[PDB]
Amino acid sequence: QVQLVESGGGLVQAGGSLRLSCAASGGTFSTAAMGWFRQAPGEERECVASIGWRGVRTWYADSVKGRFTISRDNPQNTVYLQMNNLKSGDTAVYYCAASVGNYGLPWAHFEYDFWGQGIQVTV
Amino acid sequence: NITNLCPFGEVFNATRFASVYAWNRKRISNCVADYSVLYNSASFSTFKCYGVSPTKLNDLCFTNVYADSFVIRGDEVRQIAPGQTGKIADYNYKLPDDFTGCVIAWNSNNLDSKVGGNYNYLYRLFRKSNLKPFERDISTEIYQAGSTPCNGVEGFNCYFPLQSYGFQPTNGVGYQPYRVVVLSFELLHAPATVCGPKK
Amino acid sequence: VQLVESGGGLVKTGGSLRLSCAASGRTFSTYSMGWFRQAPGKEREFVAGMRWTGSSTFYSDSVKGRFTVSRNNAKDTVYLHMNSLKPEDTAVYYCAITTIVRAYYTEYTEADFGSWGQGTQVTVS
Ligand SMILES: *[C@@H]1O[C@H](CO)[C@@H](O)[C@H](O)[C@H]1NC(C)=O
Repeated sequence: QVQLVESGGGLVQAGGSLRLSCAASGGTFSTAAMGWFRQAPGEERECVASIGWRGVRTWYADSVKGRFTISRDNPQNTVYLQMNNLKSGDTAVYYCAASVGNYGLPWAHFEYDFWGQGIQVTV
Repeated sequence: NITNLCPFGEVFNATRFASVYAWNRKRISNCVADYSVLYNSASFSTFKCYGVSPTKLNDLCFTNVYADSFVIRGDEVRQIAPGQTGKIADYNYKLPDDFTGCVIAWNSNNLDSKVGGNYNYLYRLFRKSNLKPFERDISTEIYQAGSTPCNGVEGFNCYFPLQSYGFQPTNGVGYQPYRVVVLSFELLHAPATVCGPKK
Repeated sequence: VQLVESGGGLVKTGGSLRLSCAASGRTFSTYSMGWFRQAPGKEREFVAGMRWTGSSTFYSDSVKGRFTVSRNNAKDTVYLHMNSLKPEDTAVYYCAITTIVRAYYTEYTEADFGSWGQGTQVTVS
């Protein structure tokens, strides 16, 4: 099966830097658009950042733009979310997601195919 | 000496799209296809290919390219793929199990939604059987759901087969309109007429 | 678009009338039309309608079997044939079109319709 293993979460305080990583097995990572979704414990899943197969095109939600950077290491089948200047309202379960054989820039949940278990970030 | 740039602009940038039940097919032939204007765009959220890599298309030649275009709601974009079921795959637009090509979709809320709601985009709600791959049904006969004939009157077990989407700006993303272009690539024992800019 | 409406007048109980609704060109071929009626102190209730196809009509429980909707060969004029008229049928009758395609006509309300024709009075005694 497609396995998305997330790490780099945990506890931080406002203004602190946290780097989420998601290692993928079996999604033909090279031809997959990759995304980071978050879910606050009283909200619904929102996409916060997405990146194209080549890592050239990126999309960010307005709420995290300028503060979060998505990047990918195709030879290592890994996508990263560098999160800088964290404020208390970023606290949520962060899911990495794979849109397989997708040469576009997906940001809607239904456009993604495989999901990680999700990692807790509390600021 | 193939003739002019392929009219993808007419397909992708059409001011109105077809209803999914009456989905449009443009046969593309005798033209230079610049596919890089598609796959280098950040405007396409879905660009799912099966068996074909977009990057090689600019150096490849085909007998014919087919662009199928229509509007569906966001939740239904996953139905425009091989081996899917649901109202769209079953009754409106059916890809074959062995589909080779690209499915391109983008959120068209800014174009296809209006305050008060745009209801001009329709889908088939009722049909006596599932569409075969690439089949199109634009019939508007009363669906006879029971044994009693309808004789041109709607009533019990006598329903109109078509239904409006209710595209309003304030809809959830799942219920927002998505424009879809399905590219099929045809290779026959015949002269190739659709080549990329690199021939 | 302007819907032009005519017909109506006074008739005895059990008598017949024919309302008319006209709209230029492909209007009725593009948008399903509806007949509504409003009695003095009451809401605008649905009476009868025709799909843009011309091959489907639909009727409220209170007129089905008594009223019929037809359309001319040009498809620009729709007729409400009102037969076996009751005093309960006395109202101002309106025609209209909808962009909203409801598979179940039973879900149509006046709120779905626009381009209202000028009302025509129907009186039965
Ligand atoms: C559609 O129009 C936009 C804006 O002018 C343009 O950037 C894009 O390349 C056009 N699409 C196609 C397929 O030509």
